[PDB]
Amino acid sequence: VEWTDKERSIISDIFSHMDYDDIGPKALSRCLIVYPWTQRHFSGFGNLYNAEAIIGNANVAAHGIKVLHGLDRGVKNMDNIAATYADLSTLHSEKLHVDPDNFKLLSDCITIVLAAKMGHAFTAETQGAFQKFLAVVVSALGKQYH
Amino acid sequence: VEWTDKERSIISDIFSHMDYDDIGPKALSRCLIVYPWTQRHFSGFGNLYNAEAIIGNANVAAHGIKVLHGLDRGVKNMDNIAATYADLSTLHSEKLHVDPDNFKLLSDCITIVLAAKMGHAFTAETQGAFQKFLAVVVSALGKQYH
Amino acid sequence: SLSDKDKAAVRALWSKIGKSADAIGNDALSRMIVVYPQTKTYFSHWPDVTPGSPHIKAHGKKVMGGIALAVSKIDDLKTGLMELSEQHAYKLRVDPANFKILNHCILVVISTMFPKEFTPEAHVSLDKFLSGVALALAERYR
Amino acid sequence: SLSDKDKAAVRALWSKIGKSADAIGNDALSRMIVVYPQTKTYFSHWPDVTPGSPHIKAHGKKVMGGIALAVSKIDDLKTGLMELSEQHAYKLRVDPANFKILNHCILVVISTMFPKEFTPEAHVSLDKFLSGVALALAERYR
Ligand code: HEM
Ligand code: HEM
Ligand code: HEM
Ligand code: HEM
Ligand SMILES: [K+]
Ligand SMILES: [K+]
Repeated sequence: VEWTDKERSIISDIFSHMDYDDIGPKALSRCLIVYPWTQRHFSGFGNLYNAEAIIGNANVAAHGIKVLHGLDRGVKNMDNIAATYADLSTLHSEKLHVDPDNFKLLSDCITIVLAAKMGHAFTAETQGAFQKFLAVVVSALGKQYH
Repeated sequence: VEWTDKERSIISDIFSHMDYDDIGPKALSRCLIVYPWTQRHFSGFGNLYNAEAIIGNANVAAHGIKVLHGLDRGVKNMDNIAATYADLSTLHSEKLHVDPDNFKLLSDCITIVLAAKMGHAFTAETQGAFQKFLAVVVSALGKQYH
Repeated sequence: SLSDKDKAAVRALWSKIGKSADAIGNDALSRMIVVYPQTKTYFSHWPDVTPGSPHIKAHGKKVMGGIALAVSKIDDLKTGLMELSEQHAYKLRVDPANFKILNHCILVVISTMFPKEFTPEAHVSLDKFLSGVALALAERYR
Repeated sequence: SLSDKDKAAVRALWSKIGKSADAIGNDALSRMIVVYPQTKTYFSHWPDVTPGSPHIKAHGKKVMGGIALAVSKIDDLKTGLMELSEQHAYKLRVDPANFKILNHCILVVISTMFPKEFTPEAHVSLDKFLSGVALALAERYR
């Protein structure tokens, strides 16, 4: 990945304004509703048969904040993202058994939740850069699946 | 990408024995028939109205061989594939206007025609290496689309 | 397949946002060509291909009027969109891969413009519906 | 959707290759987990996940048994595969993207085993068929 100075600034600015506490639970919530096979990994969080049940689940909200904080290291390490995420990749594959396609799906849900929060500030060029970032992190998260 | 010696070996082996005049036409014809929207680019090739016209079409035949021989430069440059294909990429984007998803589709046809030729010798590991090479080539062909 | 629940959810949402179809198309098509520039191959015949240009604008109207049609034909998208399928299949030969791309762009545009209406339940049903629109446009291809 | 021509091509091909379904199934799942190792995530509960194993062999039987079911139910895959769909949806939670991967591997397997029978015309129809099977399996998903 070659990043432009404009891409760095866009990504940098998005994560400095982002409210992890608002976006994380909504993005994970939306994913388990729009793509319910992602519920595979949230057994004992309580009952997730219902959108209200999902959006009110505390355990889902706390995991959506954790995943979103997991993006920080990529912002910090923009030219070394594959390596930064290697052990996280290895964990998802060998310990958690998370299908990596789920990463793409959550990524899109994050993009859509951010879009509703930023409004017309989420320009075409902003979406480009942001999706570019998520895509590179997603590729990374999928790298150590052996 | 980082190739293993065994992968290099498998690819070199496949390509040493490749009957290009046989595989080339088969793969592009099959692509034109299974994924008929790829015919968008070949209106000057004559008749494609049905499977039989396509399989009997000498212009598709010659073009199939050409596309297949387009993979040769990647075999000769396995650690430089994205740069080796930059001009071809720019060609397909700026002058031919070919949709790069079509590359993936052709690739899959090539893989399935080669599987027919090799039979039992097209082992899972051989398929792994071959698709990996084709995926890396396809990435490079879609790289210069701006 | 779309359940009654899905159909109801799509029609209620379109009831609320349909008035903005033209703005939505311009935005979504602009996003498509910017974020996914390989899609520009299909517009090589226009003078240029730029975000919110006269040609993108006018097409955006036409594409969303196609979505409008689909909401109205939601009980039978295959029959409802057959002429559009013929055009896309025989004249344009748009690879169906691209419909998934535009669909994503549409959802992002609606989120930006209708945050309160575009709930996760609205979103699952519209995503189901657009996947069905994509499959119906692909009906005449092979 | 599948035309009567598509339905006849799938039936004629399955008539020809169905007695080797078990072998087909072994080979295809074997290819799936070697070439697409992320798919192994769904089999973490097995003693292991390696090509041609007894578990892969038995699973191949079960999967191609499902394809035989789909061939017999080809006129209404939605209805025909509903029970299987509910299993993949609630019990197994398999992301639909993986059906696309295993369909490719089935096509590769059949090409290797039945190159004369697997003509381009057979291929276009069986591909349309397998995409329909994938869509039918996702019917209960959301
Ligand atoms: C954008 C992609 C995501 C990122 C950045 C992310 C990152 C992480 C991180 C930072 C952790 C903590 C690991 C530790 O405790 O050392 C975690 C754990 C985990 N993630 Fe992921 N995640 C991603 C996507 C998802 C998805 C799509 C799923 C489920 C559908 C998933 C399921 C889990 C689970 C089950 C754990 C274990 C939590 C625990 O018990 O600590 N992740 N995630
Ligand atoms: C592995 C994938 C492919 C490779 C390596 C490949 C390579 C080639 C090469 C080496 C040429 C010759 C360049 C020249 O003569 O200027 C070319 C020409 C061309 N390719 Fe591709 N190609 C690929 C796939 C595609 C696909 C899938 C299509 C469209 C369905 C396609 C459409 C054509 C066309 C229209 C031209 C020019 C034909 C002419 O006017 O003679 N290519 N490509
Ligand atoms: C939501 C999916 C979309 C729908 C509902 C849709 C709708 C339509 C309709 C209604 C028209 C006819 C316009 C007229 O009245 O002349 C049109 C034309 C066309 N569409 Fe699609 N479309 C879809 C997606 C796509 C995709 C994703 C692309 C390109 C990547 C594409 C490329 C075209 C082109 C090139 C034409 C002709 C326009 C021209 O010549 O200026 N469409 N489509
Ligand atoms: C061609 C599409 C497929 C067919 C027709 C199909 C069919 C089957 C059948 C008939 C069962 C047995 C259900 C029972 O217990 O009675 C099964 C189970 C299952 N399938 Fe699918 N399946 C397909 C694709 C796959 C894919 C792509 C995966 C994941 C990559 C998957 C993962 C599983 C798993 C994990 C089970 C249970 C096996 C075990 O616990 O040993 N399926 N499938
Ligand atoms: K109705
Ligand atoms: K019948």
